[PDB]
Amino acid sequence: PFGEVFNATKFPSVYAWERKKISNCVADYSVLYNSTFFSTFKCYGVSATKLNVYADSFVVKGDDVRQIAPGQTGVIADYNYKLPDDFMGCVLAWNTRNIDATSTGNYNYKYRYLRHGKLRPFERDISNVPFSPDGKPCTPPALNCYWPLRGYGFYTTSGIGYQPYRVVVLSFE
Amino acid sequence: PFGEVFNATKFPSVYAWERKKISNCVADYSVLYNSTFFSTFKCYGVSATKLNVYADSFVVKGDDVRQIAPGQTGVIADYNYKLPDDFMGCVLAWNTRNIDATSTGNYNYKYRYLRHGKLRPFERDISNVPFSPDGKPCTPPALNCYWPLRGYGFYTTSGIGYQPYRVVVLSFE
Amino acid sequence: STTEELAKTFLETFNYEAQELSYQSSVASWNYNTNITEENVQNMNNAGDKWSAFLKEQSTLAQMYPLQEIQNLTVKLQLQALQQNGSSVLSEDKSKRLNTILNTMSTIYSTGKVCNPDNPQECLLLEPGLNEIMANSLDYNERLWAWESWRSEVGKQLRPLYEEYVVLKNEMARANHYEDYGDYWRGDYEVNGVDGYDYSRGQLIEDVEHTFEEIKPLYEHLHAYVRAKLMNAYPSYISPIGCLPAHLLGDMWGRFWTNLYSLTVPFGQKPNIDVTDAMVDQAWDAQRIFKEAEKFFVSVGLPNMTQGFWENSMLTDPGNVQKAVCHPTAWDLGKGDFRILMCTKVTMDDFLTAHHEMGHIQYDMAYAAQPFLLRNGANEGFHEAVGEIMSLSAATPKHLKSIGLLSPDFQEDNETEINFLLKQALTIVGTLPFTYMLEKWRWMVFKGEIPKDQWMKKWWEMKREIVGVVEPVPHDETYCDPASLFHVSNDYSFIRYYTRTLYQFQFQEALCQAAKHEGPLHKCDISNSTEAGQKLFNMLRLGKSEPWTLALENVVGAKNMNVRPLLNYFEPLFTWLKDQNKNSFVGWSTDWSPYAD
Amino acid sequence: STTEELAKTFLETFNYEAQELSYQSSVASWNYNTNITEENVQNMNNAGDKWSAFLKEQSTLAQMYPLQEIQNLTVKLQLQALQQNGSSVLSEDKSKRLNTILNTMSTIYSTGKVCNPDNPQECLLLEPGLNEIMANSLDYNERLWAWESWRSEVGKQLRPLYEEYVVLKNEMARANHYEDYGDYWRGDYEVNGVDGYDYSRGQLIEDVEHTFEEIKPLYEHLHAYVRAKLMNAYPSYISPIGCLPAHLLGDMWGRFWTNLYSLTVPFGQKPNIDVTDAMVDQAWDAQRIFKEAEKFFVSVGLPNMTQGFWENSMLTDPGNVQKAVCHPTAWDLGKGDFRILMCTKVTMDDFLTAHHEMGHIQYDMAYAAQPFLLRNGANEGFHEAVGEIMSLSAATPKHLKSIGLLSPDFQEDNETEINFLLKQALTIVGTLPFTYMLEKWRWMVFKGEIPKDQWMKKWWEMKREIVGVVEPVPHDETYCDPASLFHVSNDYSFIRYYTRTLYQFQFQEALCQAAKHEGPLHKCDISNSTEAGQKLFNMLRLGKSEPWTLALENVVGAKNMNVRPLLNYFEPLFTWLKDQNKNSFVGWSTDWSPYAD
Ligand SMILES: CC(=O)N[C@@H]1[C@@H](O)[C@H](O)[C@@H](CO)O[C@@H]1O
Ligand SMILES: CC(=O)N[C@@H]1[C@@H](O)[C@H](O)[C@@H](CO)O[C@@H]1O
Ligand SMILES: CC(=O)N[C@@H]1[C@@H](O)[C@H](O)[C@@H](CO)O[C@@H]1O
Ligand SMILES: CC(=O)N[C@@H]1[C@@H](O)[C@H](O)[C@@H](CO)O[C@@H]1O
Ligand SMILES: CC(=O)N[C@@H]1[C@@H](O)[C@H](O)[C@@H](CO)O[C@@H]1O
Ligand SMILES: CC(=O)N[C@@H]1[C@@H](O)[C@H](O)[C@@H](CO)O[C@H]1O
Ligand SMILES: [Cl-]
Ligand SMILES: [Cl-]
Ligand SMILES: [Zn+2]
Ligand SMILES: [Zn+2]
Repeated sequence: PFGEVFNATKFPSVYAWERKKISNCVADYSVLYNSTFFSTFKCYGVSATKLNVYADSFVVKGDDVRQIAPGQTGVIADYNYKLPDDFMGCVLAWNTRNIDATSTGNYNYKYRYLRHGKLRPFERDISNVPFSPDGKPCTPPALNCYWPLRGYGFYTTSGIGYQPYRVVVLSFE
Repeated sequence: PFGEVFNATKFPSVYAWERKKISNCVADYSVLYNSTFFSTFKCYGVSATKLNVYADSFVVKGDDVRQIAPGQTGVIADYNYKLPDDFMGCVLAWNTRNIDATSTGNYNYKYRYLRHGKLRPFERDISNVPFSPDGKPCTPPALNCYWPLRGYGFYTTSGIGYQPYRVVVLSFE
Repeated sequence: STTEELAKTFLETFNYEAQELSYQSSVASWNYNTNITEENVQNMNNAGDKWSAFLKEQSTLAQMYPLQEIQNLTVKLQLQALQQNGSSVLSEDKSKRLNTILNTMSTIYSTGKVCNPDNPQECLLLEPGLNEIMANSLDYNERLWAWESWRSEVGKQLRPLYEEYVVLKNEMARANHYEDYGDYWRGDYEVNGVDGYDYSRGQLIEDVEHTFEEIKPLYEHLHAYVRAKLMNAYPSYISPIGCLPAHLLGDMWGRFWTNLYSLTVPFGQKPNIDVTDAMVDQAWDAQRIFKEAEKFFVSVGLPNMTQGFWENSMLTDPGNVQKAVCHPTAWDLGKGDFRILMCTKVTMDDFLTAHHEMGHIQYDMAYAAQPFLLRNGANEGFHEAVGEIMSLSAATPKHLKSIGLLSPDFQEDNETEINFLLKQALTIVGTLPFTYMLEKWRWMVFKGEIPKDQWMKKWWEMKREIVGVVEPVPHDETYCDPASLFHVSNDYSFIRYYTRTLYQFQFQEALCQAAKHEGPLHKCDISNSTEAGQKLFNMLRLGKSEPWTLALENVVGAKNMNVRPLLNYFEPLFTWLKDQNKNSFVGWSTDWSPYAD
Repeated sequence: STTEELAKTFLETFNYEAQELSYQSSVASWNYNTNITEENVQNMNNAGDKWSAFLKEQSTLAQMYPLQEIQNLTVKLQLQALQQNGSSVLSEDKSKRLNTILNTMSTIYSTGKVCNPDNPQECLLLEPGLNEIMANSLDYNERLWAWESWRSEVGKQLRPLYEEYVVLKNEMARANHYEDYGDYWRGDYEVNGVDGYDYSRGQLIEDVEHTFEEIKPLYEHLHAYVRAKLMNAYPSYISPIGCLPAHLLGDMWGRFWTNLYSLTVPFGQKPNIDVTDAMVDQAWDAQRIFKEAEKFFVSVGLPNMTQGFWENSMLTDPGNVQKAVCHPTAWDLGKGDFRILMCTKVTMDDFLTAHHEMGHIQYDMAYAAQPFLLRNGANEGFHEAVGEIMSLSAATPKHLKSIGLLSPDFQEDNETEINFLLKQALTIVGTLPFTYMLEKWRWMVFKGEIPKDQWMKKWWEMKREIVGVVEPVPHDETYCDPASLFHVSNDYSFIRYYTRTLYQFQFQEALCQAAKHEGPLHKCDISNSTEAGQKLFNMLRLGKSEPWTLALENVVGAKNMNVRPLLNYFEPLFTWLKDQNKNSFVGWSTDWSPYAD
């Protein structure tokens, strides 16, 4: 049932990542071992099998993939998806510049750049409320009021670190 | 008759230089032009010919050859042989380290280092009388009495400037 | 919640928004410059304006933040950049009018033409036509014609506009708290807060003029040598003690003496350090040229070009069926997108040019980590300097031998050294006085020190005094020769070319010191050295983040611009000159001119 | 008729006579030292006595002239030099005995040999054999043997004589109005009348000890560093906190640590800065070495050697069938007769030594213009210092490249620089303590401060405390270790090697300045600098015609010696040392011994 996660035609925005649950399945992981189609695979457990899981999907900028790991600084890990310093499974990523990017621009994929306090591991904020660095309601155009959600904008002639990457984060409990 | 002067087997000491008179002869001088065998040739007139003379022979230290010229400071030129500030012909010298110098020491050639008053041009003093810096007869070993004549002592392993040099001074009138 | 925090969250929004609009603008400007379609000229303006608007809107908003009330080096910088009251600081009419002038002057220069007085049918444009005369013609009068026509035509036209341009531009300068537009420009070199690295707008002139003094002797000799040489080219027209007829200098203004080489060459019997044919004989293509340049940088510890660079760059004229501009340019579109545009011909000029261009790209890469507003060279002189550094190492017979474009034989004899250095001074040294003189007038003209009734009469009181050059025909006030030169009647700060020039030599020196280099400084090839790249990238990665004083220090160990390394590059020449000038007159009399009376 | 005039005519006679006898004496001493025939040992004494006599006769006679009654600087010096008592001041028996001692000691040293305990057939001479062991052997015991045998044999023998040497030589000293023979020696450095330039016999000790204190830190690190290294060479034989076993230092006494290089080299993977093999590999012969050093002096603007030098010198051991003394010496026979005597081996030590020797000769030439009695170095340390100046420039890797003993490539990075500095310190810095300590012991023994019953207690006490060295086995008063070295039992002052080292660097600083030198003093090569050439020759020319303090100020601008230059020359190595020594004890314990175990 992993083909339904990885080969899924469409992926979510990090600010609204999708956790698929997998129970009562048997998979080999080898459909993942044999893959130079993957620009990242850093596991945090092993690389063996037990043929028994939580798959989280989203898209991020190439240079952002570094933040999908325990400890990592901020912005994406701070406000969108934060792995736990604690336990862990694996983090997989692949370049999709011909799928999620266009020559004219692709701004469908969003992320959160403003917030009050960081997220706890696996937390998910899908609120969209005008932001002010000090509580207070807002009403843009008003100054010091900004919309917390922002679009990536993936151009197909951009640099590698600026191209879209689909990421799946498997979690064993 | 020049070969008789230059190729003279033996030359005198400066304090007792030899002046040969040459009249009623014809010499080309070219037997002097064609000679890298000469370490000095300073003439104080010309370098041509009239096929017509006073040849002066003696020996001195390498570094003393510089005093056989008009003007010149002292010691050799002062007490032994003084050319005239005035007129002049040629002055020739050649190194004779293998003739007048011996590895064990050759003190035959003398010179005068003490005297009362300088010599006039072409003057010649051959007196050997115990010297005193203030008139007064002398009687060495008596103090402040020294013999005016002294020997050069030409070693074959000395410096170029301490090697013996035969010198002929031609004078025209 | 303080004013500092509200500012940070502000710039944060700016960076992300700038990046998108800016990228759209470049991709636009690029698409046009590489494919001159009609649709494109709209799009290039499309994104061109949204981007303008955004900045204007951001500037006005960024204005509502007191940077004087900020305890953070970085942010203050970014704000102040944004706090560009710009033209807006004026009024509806002033700002409208000013742009009218700017655009008009620009068009006149680019569109102005002069016609043959006894052949009114054929007119010539500054490029080529005119420029081509000023670079090859040996006819005194033809050269006189061009030179004068151009200043007497487009020059006279720009006078009125330039006069008002100065006025309008000055009000603007003073409104933003500067003495004058000059003061404005000199601003680029300023540094506030850091201690020891601080620098003032006055300090520039001070440093410029003091460093220029130490250049005169070298220049005067170069001057004397070319003078005598010119006398043989144009017998009778030149005084052995007088200045040089401005129209005889090699280009329209005498900005560079580069084209004087043909008739000032020290030993015309010497041969070829010009691998132009050696490249050709080897069937070299645009690909090789650039792959080679990549290799060069890779050797000093710098990164390959991006896969993107090779995918998106244009390394050759597409010809017809798709026209394009041909000025070689290095593009930093944004979003880690890099590329060069260059109609590459297989010339040694182009082989070197490629390294200069890729130098810029390498710089743009190194500073990509900096917040958007810091992504730029330390000052206007840094980027150009870094590029010229590259040409210098690649030009060496050593490097060219290393590549195998120069016969592994070839003795670099004492004479080809001169031929070479002279062709360098003709371009590099020949320009300093002119460039300094140019900004010296401009500067003063904005400071009120040069009355409208003594403009051109002062231009030349200084070209004669400073540059050793004279007007072949006299000019009153219906003339505006300075604007006859692009950068002038196109609103661009010119002193960059001076400070760049000085910089690049300090760089080159520090880098050959680092590359442990024995020979004369001009034979140095930083190639294959990594502690060289390191010492460089150390300042390349900063961009505008620090004060140049520091950035420069990171390479040279100096806190300031220094003439000495430049003089050292021409020490072997300098002596030869002095000798050649043995019986020649060194210096000039301002009073002589080619028309007299 | 005045007393000054009677004196003038006296010295005039002296100079002319002295020159003849002195010359005959030198030609005699030389003929002996280069061809030890029987007949020769007579004639060496022959002229050697006629010359002694002449001086003694001229001394008594010179006495009759009141120099206090003389208003001419020059003559006063000469006279005073003649106004000497020498050995004569003693008696018939004393003076006879003293010379018997002097000659006996001198013969025991030169003739002593040790025979293998378990091989009573083969014996070894200090040179080579013994010296060869001390310079190459890695065997603790073999080195223990040598060191001990030599001090056990020749050492014990000289003890009796040295004891008497001290007595008779002290009487001598005191009779000439000195405190002790030590005071006598320290005399060389004295200056009376000139104001500001005067210098007293006691000032030396003061200046020596004061200047030495400032050398300690550097020496303590060098010490700590070599100690650690030696522990790796001789596992188990060395305490990390204890002094260094005297038999392990690289030569018989540890006068120089030069041979510790092979196993203290900072970075052995570098390209060896000891060009010994390079010379060997390139087939260098003695002629090349010397002809090479001449080229060096010629390059600073000094004269070639005299044709005589090349004809008469002896630059290699004739071997057998003509034995000769091998101590490297520079002869100034007189009558412009110059030669060097050296059993030249193709080593780097020898290549440098050639420069040092030929330096002395250059000095001797430069001052041949001086009246016979002034023909000498300013003080006993000037000649040695001038020689060492030459070694300094010729040792640099830069010079080594110029010569072609080092690849025309070879990049001088900061590790080759540590290597070069470490090795210079091994030689230069290492002898400073050994030298100060030696002279101190002597000076003390002379002043009587040390009882014959502790002569060897206080020695090994100071060898432990000042030098940080320790006897591998205990020595009772049966022993006389210091006399185990040439200079001690051949009646030579030693401080010359300390004073010398300081001048060395002072001169070098000033010279490299005169040579417009780029950076650090340790990387300077004065060759090719006629200016630095000229500068040196200007205080060379002077001879002993000047007080050394003035002459020193002519070239370096200091009335007295200073340690700063030396310390700056070593700074890089100083700082690097401190770091290496971070995991080791720095300093030592006098309480540890390799035998008290
Ligand atoms: C100098 C200062 O105030 N420190 C911080 C700095 O650490 C941080 O990188 C930067 C990014 O917003 O903000 C401030 O400049
Ligand atoms: C004879 C003597 O004592 N020598 C010097 C001499 O060197 C120098 O040329 C002269 C200058 O006044 O003074 C003395 O005469
Ligand atoms: C001018 C004068 O009286 N000076 C002389 C000096 O020339 C000479 O060399 C020296 C030798 O005795 O005596 C005096 O110093
Ligand atoms: C001028 C000088 O002192 N140098 C010469 C050198 O030119 C010559 O070739 C050589 C021959 O023996 O002797 C000297 O080294
Ligand atoms: C120390 C040194 O490099 N000396 C150089 C020599 O190498 C070179 O061949 C020559 C030519 O200019 O000048 C100097 O003698
Ligand atoms: C928002 C921002 O740009 N600041 C970062 C900060 O997160 C980081 O921890 C620190 C490095 O010490 O400085 C900047 O790189
Ligand atoms: Cl102009
Ligand atoms: Cl000992
Ligand atoms: Zn460019
Ligand atoms: Zn010596």
